[PDB]
Amino acid sequence: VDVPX
Amino acid sequence: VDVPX
Amino acid sequence: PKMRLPTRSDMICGYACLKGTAAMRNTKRGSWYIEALAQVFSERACDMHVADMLVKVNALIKDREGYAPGTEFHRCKEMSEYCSTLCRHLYLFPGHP
Amino acid sequence: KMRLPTRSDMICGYACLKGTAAMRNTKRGSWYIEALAQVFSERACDMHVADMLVKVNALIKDREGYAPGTEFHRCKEMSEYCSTLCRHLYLFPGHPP
Amino acid sequence: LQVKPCTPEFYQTHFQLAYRLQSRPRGLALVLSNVHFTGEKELEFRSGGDVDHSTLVTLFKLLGYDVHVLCDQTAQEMQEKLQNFAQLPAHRVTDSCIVALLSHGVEGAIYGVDGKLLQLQEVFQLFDNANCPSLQNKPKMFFIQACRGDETDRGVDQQD
Amino acid sequence: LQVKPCTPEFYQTHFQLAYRLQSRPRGLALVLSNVHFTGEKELEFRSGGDVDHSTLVTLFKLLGYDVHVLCDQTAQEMQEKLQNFAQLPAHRVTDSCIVALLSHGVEGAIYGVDGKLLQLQEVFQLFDNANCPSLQNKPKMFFIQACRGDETDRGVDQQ
Repeated sequence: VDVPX
Repeated sequence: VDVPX
Repeated sequence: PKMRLPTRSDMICGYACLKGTAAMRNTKRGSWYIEALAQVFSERACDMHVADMLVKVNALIKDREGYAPGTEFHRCKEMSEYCSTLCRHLYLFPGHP
Repeated sequence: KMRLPTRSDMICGYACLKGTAAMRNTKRGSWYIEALAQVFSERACDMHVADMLVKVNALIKDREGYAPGTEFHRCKEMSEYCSTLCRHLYLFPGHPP
Repeated sequence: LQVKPCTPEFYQTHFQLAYRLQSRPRGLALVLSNVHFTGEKELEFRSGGDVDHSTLVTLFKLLGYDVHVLCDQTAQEMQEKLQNFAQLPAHRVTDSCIVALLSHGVEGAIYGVDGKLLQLQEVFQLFDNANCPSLQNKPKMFFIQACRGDETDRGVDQQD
Repeated sequence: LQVKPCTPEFYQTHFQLAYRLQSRPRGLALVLSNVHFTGEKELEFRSGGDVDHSTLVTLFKLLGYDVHVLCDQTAQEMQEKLQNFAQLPAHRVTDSCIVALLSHGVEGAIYGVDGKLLQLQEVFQLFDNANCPSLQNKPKMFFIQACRGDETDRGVDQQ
């Protein structure tokens, strides 16, 4: 899944 | 002559 | 009187995201930007200059979108950029001679 | 159906760097605009805008202040550009006729 | 000032890798020069700004643009007329856009003739994909002749 | 990962208009990854940063760089060691430099594992013509994997 950096 | 901008 | 230099020059800086925005990262594959960067550089360092490769990385990031079902980040976007004070083409010339 | 990042496909040329001043000749105009017209007018035919801005950087890097008895005498400047472009920007001047 | 034409051979070997850039005009160009300042904050009249303005108007005309011009505008005037410009319907039938802003400035902002600041992020946003659907996927060029600081770069000697 | 080498012909027809870049190694490279944030301001663990770090180290070795690595560093540790790296004597005999910084961050600064910030201007400054004379005229590349904000880009529909 894609998460904020 | 050259001057600041 | 010899030729002198600005205080800062001959730099190129690649950013994973734009001012005021977030960069996206996949928890298994890693960051979108780094992944894209590795793909382009490894494939094209041989015949493309770094600034152009980074335009190529821009294209990959523009077409990507988030996979985060049930969350606010599903289908979210990111855009990369680079800033350059380079004064010549930057070819990395891998593996030459 | 695919979506766009909020902002993309921009290139912005700056006469100077963050925190730094830009220099303007009282008779010849700004160093940067002067450099830009020269390069674009000569090279639009065979060079993309991003590469042209690199050449503008080269001219600016080497230029220095003429203003004897000021601190601006022998002063320097560095332009830069930031790009969210995703391909080559050729202006193709004069094609087709 | 003369713009050398590109050859057909160059076009045929480069058009497929580049942004589409064949419309007539190539796009709309806006040259916005502030030279004479009149606000409470004093800012030195930008001598030679006139040559900058001619140079860019000529250059962009020669590059095939429809050149719009604005001189000596206030921060509010600048914001409003940049917005009108970005919203012009002509952008639908062109392939690119050019904005040149020439003035005094500070980091991330340029002055109008009244000594008030217009933030550059706010200007770029006028032309973004959200706000300027007409220019979606089209190349948008910005050129900013303005200071980003008041410190002279005395420069540095070349080592050895 | 595999890096296609350039052909001699490509080198011969391109070297004259490019930065001198033939030193062995091509340059020093530094990959600085913060992943675990053990600090005051709670910053989510950068899952997948391990793959970022591995990919660059590999990438830069294969591009012919001498790769230095730092992991999970405080703001102050990043600053000191970036300065130590910028001042290394190898830079005189190399032709370029690479610094990749991977962490959480804000506009214009990045986070150490302590939740404190290092300003990016201070970093670029360490490699400039006044402070890093040995890299004068040489191309210096920076890659910054870090957020510059908190708001999601929701994206826009293509008309």
